[PDB]
Amino acid sequence: RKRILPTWMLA
Amino acid sequence: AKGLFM
Amino acid sequence: KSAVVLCMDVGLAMSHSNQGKESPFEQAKKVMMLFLQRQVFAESKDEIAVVLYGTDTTDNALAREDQYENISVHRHLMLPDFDLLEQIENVVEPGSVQADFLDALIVSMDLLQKETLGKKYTRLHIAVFSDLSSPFSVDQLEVIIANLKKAEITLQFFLPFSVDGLSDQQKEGIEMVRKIMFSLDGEEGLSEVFTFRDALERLSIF
Repeated sequence: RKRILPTWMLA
Repeated sequence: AKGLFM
Repeated sequence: KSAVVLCMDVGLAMSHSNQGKESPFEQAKKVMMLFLQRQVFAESKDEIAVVLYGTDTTDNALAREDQYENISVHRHLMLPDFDLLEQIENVVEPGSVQADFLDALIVSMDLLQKETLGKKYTRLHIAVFSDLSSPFSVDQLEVIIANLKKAEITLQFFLPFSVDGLSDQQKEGIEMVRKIMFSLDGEEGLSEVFTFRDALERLSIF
């Protein structure tokens, strides 16, 4: 299943 | 020791 | 001061008993209760948060359509109090569903990252209580681990069994947990997976 992480976890 | 036992 | 998030599984299966044994929901509760009151009566400066996954209600910041469902924030990051003890002791009840524990882990990581800005904390920790009998998606797992390392968030798991009558999903959860913990600290990381019985014993000495 697709998951959308918070933006801060993508820095 | 660490965590809850900290 | 340290920040600790108690990530408790409150899924349907947590209420299942075997041979008259205490349900893991009760076992996890006893561990959480013993830890909390130990922090309260000790005047500890550590702030505690409580996240629940498996609740019939969804109440978290990241909740969206098919995203972080059945995950509820019971207590935000702050000092533990007698109200929290009453809540954990008699208010928190098990749910009828099974939530993704990795979604719960993310919520706990987001709760710390958002509610720890500026404030100086010596340690960030997340303690997970679960029987691992809930399905979960592994999407972007490597990102979750990297953020745990980048954010210096240690991790602990507390289970109703040792790593050895388990269900298929439970066996799948074991491997995922061991995979996560080994990537974080190797052998020392594997030793951070305890049983409710063992943890209760350690929390009764000084």
